[PDB]
Amino acid sequence: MQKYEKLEKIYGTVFKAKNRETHEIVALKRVRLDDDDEGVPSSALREICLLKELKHKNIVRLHDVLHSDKKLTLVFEFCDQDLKKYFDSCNGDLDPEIVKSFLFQLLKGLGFCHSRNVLHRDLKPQNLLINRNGELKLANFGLARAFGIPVRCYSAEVVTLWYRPPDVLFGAKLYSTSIDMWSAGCIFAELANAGRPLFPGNDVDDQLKRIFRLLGTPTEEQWPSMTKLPDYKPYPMYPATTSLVNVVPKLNATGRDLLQNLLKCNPVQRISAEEALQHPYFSDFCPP
Amino acid sequence: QASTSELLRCLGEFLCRRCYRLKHLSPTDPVLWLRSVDRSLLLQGWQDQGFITPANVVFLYMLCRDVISSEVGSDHELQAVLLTCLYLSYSYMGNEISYPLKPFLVESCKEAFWDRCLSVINLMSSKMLQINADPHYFTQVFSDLKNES
Ligand SMILES: CCCCc1c(-c2ccc(O)cc2)[nH]c2nccnc12
Repeated sequence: MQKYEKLEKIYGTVFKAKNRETHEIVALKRVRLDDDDEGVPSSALREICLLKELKHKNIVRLHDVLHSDKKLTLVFEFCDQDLKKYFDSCNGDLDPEIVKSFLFQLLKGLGFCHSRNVLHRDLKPQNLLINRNGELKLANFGLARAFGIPVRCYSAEVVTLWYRPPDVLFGAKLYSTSIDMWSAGCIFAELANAGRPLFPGNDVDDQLKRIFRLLGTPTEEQWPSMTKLPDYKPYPMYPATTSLVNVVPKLNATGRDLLQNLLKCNPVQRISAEEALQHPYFSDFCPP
Repeated sequence: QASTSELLRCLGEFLCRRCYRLKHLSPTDPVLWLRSVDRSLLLQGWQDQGFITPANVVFLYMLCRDVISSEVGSDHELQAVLLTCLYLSYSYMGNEISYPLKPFLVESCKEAFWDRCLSVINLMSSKMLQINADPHYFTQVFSDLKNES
C-alpha cells in the first residue's frame, strides 16, 4: 500500500504501520476481495458504513479506506492492545480508578452508538482497545447494525455466548440497545475482579443456569413476558439473596448497584448507557 | 400498496422511468433480477428467510434513487449498479453476518464492482443510517416509492 509501511502484524489480518507521508503510526486492516471463503467483504462494508458515521473518542476511528490489488485496506488509529492482553499484562489486577475509568469510556462510546441508532452486538474484552494513554475504544463493528426500521426480527444469533443476555438466550428475536448493556455489565464484572468471564457457560442451558444461580431466577412479576419467548424452558428458582461482594471485590456498594442495574435479566429493566453515566459510581471522577 | 410485490413493481417502474436510454427494459426485469438473488441465497442455505420485505425494498429504493444515473447506457449496466445497491442492502440490513458475492456479480471486471461499492457507501452511508434512525424519513421514502406507480 505505497502510502503505508508495514511495521508488524498484530474477519481479516491487522498490521501496525507507518504513513510514509506524515510518519504517523496507524493500524491497517486488510480485507481480501478474491477470497476462497465467500463472505468477509460483506461485513467489512457494513463496518465501513457504520464507522464513517461513528466518530467519537471512545469508538475506534476509521481514517480511510483504500482499494488496491485484490484488497480493501481499512486505516484506523493505532491502539497497542486489547482488554484481554491488558488483563494478561497486569495479572488481571486493575486499580479501582482504572476499573472506573474503563467502564466510563466504554459507556461513553456505547452511549454514542445507541444515540446514533447503532447496536454493537459483540461487546467482549477482545473488542475493546486500550491506548498507552489509558484511552479505551469500542472496536470491531462487524456484527453491528443500524436499528429503527420496522422489522419482523433480527438475528437470534449474536454475541458470543458468555456475554449474551437471558432474553437472547431464551431466543428473543427482537431486542434493543439493552443487549449491549448486558454485555457491558459482564465486562464490568471482569474489570472489578481478576479479569475472568463472570459467566463462562459451555452451552445455552449452562449459560442461563450460571446467570440465574448468581442473580436469582426472574419471577413472572419481574418479567411477565419471559415464559412466552421462543426458546423459553422452565429453570429452577435460584434465590435472589446471593451476595455479589466476593464476585466483584474492587467495588463498593455503589459499584455493585451499578453492576446489578446493567445485569437485569428483563431487558426492559436494564439501565441505559446514558443513565449509567449519571449513576453515583461516576459522581466525582474526572474525564467528564 | 403495503405488499412486497407492489413495492417491487413501483421500484421497477421507477427504474424504467429514470433510465430513459434503455428502450427495451421491462419494469419486470428488475423484479426478476432481485427475486432471483433472494431465492438463490435461500436455496443455497445462505439465509433462513428471504431478504426482500417491504422495509428492505424501501431501503433499496432509497439507494437507487440517489445512485442510479439517468444516463445508464445498457440493461446490463443497470443490472450491475442495481445489484451493487442490493448487495449493500444485504450487508447493511440483512440478518446474516455475510453474503457471498457470486449472485450479485454480472460484470467481468471485479475491481469495478468493489469501486462502486466504496463509492455508493461514500455517498450514502449517512442516509443509510438516517432511514433507520428517523422514522419520518423512512415514511417520506416509503411514500415516494408508492407514488412511483
Ligand atoms: C480483533 C481486532 C482488534 C485488533 C487491534 C489491535 C490489537 C492490539 C493489540 C492486541 O494485542 C490485539 C489487537 N489494535 C488495533 N488498533 C486499531 C484497530 N484494530 C486493532
